[PDB]
Amino acid sequence: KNLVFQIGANATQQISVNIEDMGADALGIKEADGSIAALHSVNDLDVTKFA
Amino acid sequence: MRGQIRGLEMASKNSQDGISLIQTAEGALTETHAILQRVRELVVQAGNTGT
Repeated sequence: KNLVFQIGANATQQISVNIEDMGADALGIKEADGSIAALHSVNDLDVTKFA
Repeated sequence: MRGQIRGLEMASKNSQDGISLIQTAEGALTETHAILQRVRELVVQAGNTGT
C-alpha cells in the first residue's frame, strides 16, 4: 500500500513512498524480535532490571 | 443553363447552411473539450493518492 504520488501529466510518472514506525520501532530483521528489539522502545528495561 | 445557374447559386447557399450547421456541432465539441480537460485534471489529482 505505497504512497503513490502523481507527479506527471501522463501514465506511470509517479513516485512510490513507504514509511513505518511506532512503539515497536527498535531493531528488526523481518519483524522486530521478541524479548529484544521492540520493547527496547516500548518497555525499556530499567525497572529493576539492570541491578 | 439557367437551371444550372440558379441551382448552382442555391447549391452555394446549401453548402453555406452546411457550414453553419457544422459550426454549431463543432462548438458543442469545443465545450466538450473544455469539460474533458477539467475531467482529465480531476483524474490526475484524484490519482495523487497519498494526499
